[PDB]
Amino acid sequence: CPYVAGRXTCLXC
Amino acid sequence: TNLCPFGEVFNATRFASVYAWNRKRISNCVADYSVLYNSASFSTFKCYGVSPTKLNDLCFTNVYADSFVIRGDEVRQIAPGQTGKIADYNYKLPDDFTGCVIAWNSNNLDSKVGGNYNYLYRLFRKSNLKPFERDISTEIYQAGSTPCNGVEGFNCYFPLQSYGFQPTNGVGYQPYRVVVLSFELLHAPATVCGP
Ligand SMILES: *Cc1nc(C*)nc(C*)n1
Repeated sequence: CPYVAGRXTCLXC
Repeated sequence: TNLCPFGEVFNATRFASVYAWNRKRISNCVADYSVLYNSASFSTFKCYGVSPTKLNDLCFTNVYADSFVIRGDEVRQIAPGQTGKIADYNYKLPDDFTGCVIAWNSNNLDSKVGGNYNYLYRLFRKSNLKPFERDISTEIYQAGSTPCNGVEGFNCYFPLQSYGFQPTNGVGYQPYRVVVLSFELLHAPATVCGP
């Protein structure tokens, strides 16, 4: 993943 | 060749993220629009302010080709008078649009096992875009009363978010490549015609 879940462009993960 | 460079538009290796939608100017060339309109690959081919059948009989001063990736179920937002995250915060067509919206399923190129998270959309914005505005800013979005200090936190969000394109997604959740052609009439000579 390009960011950890909840960070960056992965906020909704 | 006098042929308009639609090859490059439709065969480009990279497509833009929708928030950073790409515009290609098309000028001084001919095209057979029926080669596009008769294609069984375009699941969307919707024109506004002009009939698709008439395109080969028209000339324009310039043509612009805007392109990007969105979900199949967001293609409906790429039309005049629409609302939603994409029309409101990413790519907005005017009421008086003269052009055509073209789209095709790109799951084979744009999804990957484990998900392709490369493509972005703007999820938060303080106001709606004006037609044909492009916002590529990355300010932390302040959703509550506390200032964000340039940092993600509670109520403080990075404004761009990843699509998650997994190959097995339901079809409307799969990626679609979109090309928007806009036909510009000025008080100036035509430069882009049909055959
Ligand atoms: C791998 C991954 N990446 C993003 C951005 N989001 C999720 C849920 N997973």
